[PDB]
Amino acid sequence: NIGEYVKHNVTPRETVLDGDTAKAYLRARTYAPGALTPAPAYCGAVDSATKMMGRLADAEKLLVPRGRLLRLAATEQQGPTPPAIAALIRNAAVQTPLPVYRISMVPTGQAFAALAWDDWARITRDARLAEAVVSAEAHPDHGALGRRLTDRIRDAGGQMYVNRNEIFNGALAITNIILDLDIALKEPVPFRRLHEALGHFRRGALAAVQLLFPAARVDPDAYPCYFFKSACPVCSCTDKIGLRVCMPVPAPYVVHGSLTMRGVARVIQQAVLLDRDFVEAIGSYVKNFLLIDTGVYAHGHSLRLPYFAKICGRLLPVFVIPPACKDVPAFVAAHADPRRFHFHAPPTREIRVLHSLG
Amino acid sequence: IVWVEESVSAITLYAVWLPPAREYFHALVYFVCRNAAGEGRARFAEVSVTATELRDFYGSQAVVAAARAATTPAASPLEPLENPTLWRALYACVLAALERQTGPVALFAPLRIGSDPRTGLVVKVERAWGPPAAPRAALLVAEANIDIDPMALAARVAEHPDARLAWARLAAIRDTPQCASAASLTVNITTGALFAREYQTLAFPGAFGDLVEVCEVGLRPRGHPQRVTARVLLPRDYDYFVSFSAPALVALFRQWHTTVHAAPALAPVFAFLGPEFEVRGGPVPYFAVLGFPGWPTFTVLVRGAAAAYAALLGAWPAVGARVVLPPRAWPGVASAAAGCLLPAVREAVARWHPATKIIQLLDPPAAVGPVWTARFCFPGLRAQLLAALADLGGSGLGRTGLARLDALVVAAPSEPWAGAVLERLVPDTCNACPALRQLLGGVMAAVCLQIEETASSVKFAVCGGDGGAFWGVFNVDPQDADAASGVIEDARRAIETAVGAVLRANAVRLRHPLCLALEGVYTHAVAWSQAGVWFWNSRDNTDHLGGFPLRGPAYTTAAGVVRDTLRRVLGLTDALTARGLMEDACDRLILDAFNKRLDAEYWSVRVSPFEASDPLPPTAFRGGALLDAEHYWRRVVRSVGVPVDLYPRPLVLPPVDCAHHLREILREIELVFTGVLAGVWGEGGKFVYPFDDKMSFLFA
Repeated sequence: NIGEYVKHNVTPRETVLDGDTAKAYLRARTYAPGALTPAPAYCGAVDSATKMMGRLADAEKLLVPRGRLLRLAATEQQGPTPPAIAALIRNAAVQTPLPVYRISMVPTGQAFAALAWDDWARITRDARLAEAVVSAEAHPDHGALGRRLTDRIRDAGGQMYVNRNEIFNGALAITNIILDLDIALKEPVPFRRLHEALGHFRRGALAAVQLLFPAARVDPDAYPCYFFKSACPVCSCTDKIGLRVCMPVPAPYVVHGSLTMRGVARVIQQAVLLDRDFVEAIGSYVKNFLLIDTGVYAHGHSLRLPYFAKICGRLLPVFVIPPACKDVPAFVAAHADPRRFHFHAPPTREIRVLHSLG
Repeated sequence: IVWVEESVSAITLYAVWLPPAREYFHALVYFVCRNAAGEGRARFAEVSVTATELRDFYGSQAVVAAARAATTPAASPLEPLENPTLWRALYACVLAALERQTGPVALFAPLRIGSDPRTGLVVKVERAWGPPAAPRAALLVAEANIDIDPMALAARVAEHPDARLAWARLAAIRDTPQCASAASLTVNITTGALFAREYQTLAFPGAFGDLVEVCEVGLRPRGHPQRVTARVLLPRDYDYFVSFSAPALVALFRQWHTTVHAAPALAPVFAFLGPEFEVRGGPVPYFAVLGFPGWPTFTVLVRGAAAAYAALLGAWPAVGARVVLPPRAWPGVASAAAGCLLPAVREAVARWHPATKIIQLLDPPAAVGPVWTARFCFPGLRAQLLAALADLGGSGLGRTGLARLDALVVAAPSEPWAGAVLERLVPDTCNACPALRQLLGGVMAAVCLQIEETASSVKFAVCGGDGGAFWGVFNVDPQDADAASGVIEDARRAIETAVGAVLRANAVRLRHPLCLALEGVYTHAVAWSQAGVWFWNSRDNTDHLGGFPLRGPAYTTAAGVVRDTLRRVLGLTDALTARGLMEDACDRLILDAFNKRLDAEYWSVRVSPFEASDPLPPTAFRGGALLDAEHYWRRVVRSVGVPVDLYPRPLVLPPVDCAHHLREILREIELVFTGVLAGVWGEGGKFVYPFDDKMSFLFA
């Protein structure tokens, strides 16, 4: 079973913070409450590798009272004055912690972008379904509605807008369970089969999520799991089929650690491989079975974000609508809020911090 | 030989020369004398000092090396840094020659002043009668921007790895005097008139005539074959300054000197001393004027510094332990006092070694249950004993320094400035002579063996201490009732009278009769180290904790937590429930420390110049005029160390290493808690707090 695996092979450590220390922890170790709320234009620090090393060397010359992907990821604080990043970003109304991104550039080379806010509509308007189009799509069965909605859909400071990888910052907490599926497959796969296989991914993974987070009312019907499939509704995708599954951390919990989230991912992996439905629905297509790169949660490592290509599969949503969902317009709309697909986002009394699994 | 009834305000060294001779030198001293009305006048005295007296106040150097400190009369402005004890020596020896040749001399006190009109020099001084002139005070605020190159200020610490940076700052200002020439300076001397002064560069452009009076007096010193004229600055309507940039004052007074002493006449000394003038600093602040200006600068209440000035003739703390008696005349008094003691006490004085078990005490770790604990003390017994024994050995060496000591002893119980001076002088004279270490050890041993012997008979049982401070359990009281004040009173009287009787029986005579303080009545106590003891009163929830380090604000919050935790823990009258209370206290402490995870000044510890510490960032070497406030303590956070005071405010820091600091604090709290658990409940289990396992993540 899975109870057995999370009875022997995982050792939870949680620390119930409480009262004001809870708010302090949330504000301190997650992105600021406006880092991921949309904005008319970006205030950030975007340049190539070399120009970023220079601009760091120039912000060091104004940060003399103490002390490139560790250092950008390091530059966080606030105090009651502007934060220390403001020497690099060059505004005074920046707020921290704030995202740091790795940007592949044509033809080669890497750029980084620490930004206090961005225009998330410019990124996700050519993927957003109008509230009316949803509300008129009229299609009762949730496999049916999810599949039809999926059918509908449609310079460094410019290259950030087609390739953008998010850098894990182990200083920060984790409020979302960002899984990185890399299903390799021998014969191609239709899309209704994949969509139902994902309906069976969510159910097993939510059972695993509920075992790992015991004091959480994670109803395996309405709990949101957000799926993004890389474009390659015909699948047309041979060799490899890249998914991305993002789940909110359940209510009172937050996760701390690279090893803690490596453990969470591996438990979800074994739980979905222990669901007999999933490996029927998806087997005989799938060569290997390692569906989850649990080593992507290491500090300094990057995951391509939804709505970004590769240097070109835009990770675009596959609405695996919850069984017994409640407000379908809102579930569709959340595939666009950046808070639902960054590691260290603000959570949406006490909290418990799962800082170890073993 | 005219006598004027007056009141000397300051005594300061003007010149130091050697006559057509080889083995002695003279000095010329400057007197700031004031009439009954306050009307200032300026007199002088001449003194001679031999080679031997100099070596005595130095503790062997040579008088040609204390007359080539007549290079201080130029613009080479920080000559004491070259050899500080030489100046402490020269000034103490002049103040001894002056009382030994001119007679008793007392700042601010009514006096009788002679002269010699053929020469104008004061020849004799005596006491007198009259309601003297109140010392008026002048306020001083001064700031300066010396441009020291912060790569030269790092070479010094390259040579002297523990060097306080006020010293490196002064040493640079010594290696390039011109840094004080081109230096902004602002001064605002309020005198009840007003003296502000812009100085964009201090070598370029209220009245300096309503603040000082420039006086020229003609003198015929025996040391000179010529009449020589002394030019001075006589303060008007003020007698001292109250204020700290030591280089600011140095460069200000150096400008005043270069200006006043421009034309042909005689040039004063210009020497200053302070803790900034030693490489390793010195705990207490002071700015000793012993030269040009002519009057002090109390770098702070202020009645304290004023009275200390007046009592010790102004040489304290400038000269050090030389106030009381020369360094190399302490072995004689040590031996002589040793001889006068009763031979049992003398065998004690001769086999004292610092780590000895004289009284049987509660062996740590151990606790005392519901009893009637009392904690006593003899206020300042080491100072009283040093004074008394110096008297009793007096015939081994004059006694004017010992009279200063005796004034400080009779004044300590009622004035705290005297207590401060004693607490700083008794250690430092023992440091100047170890046979004093041993004499004090022996007499304190005798004073402990009594107290033990008397406690045998007064229903008291000494449980710990040293003999000037001790505590114990009245193991006869009924653990209850109002017949406990009576027994503690009887015990305090018995021990006071017995210790007094013992000290007499050895011919040690105390300035003022011993008082045995009762510093608290308690009902529980736990002891976990030699110095670590916590006390608690169950009747009224009052306590005392001693032995915990207080190295910063984090440690005072921690000590409060340890005290509240021990109150609950001893309110349980098993061990496991105690451990629950202890880990609950540590949990709540780490969380509330998280709320202050940004407050750098809170996590900063103070590190002495002796305890090896974090190295300096080169970025701290250009903290400008804040390095000049670093004379003793360095306040450091941490992983890389930050001297939080060598940087302007507010700081801009990576996260403070709260795990490192909480680890330190938890180690000390764990000493306390292991002590209490072992002592009260007999657990062999060292208390340990899981930090790396729970609560480490909060600071990762």
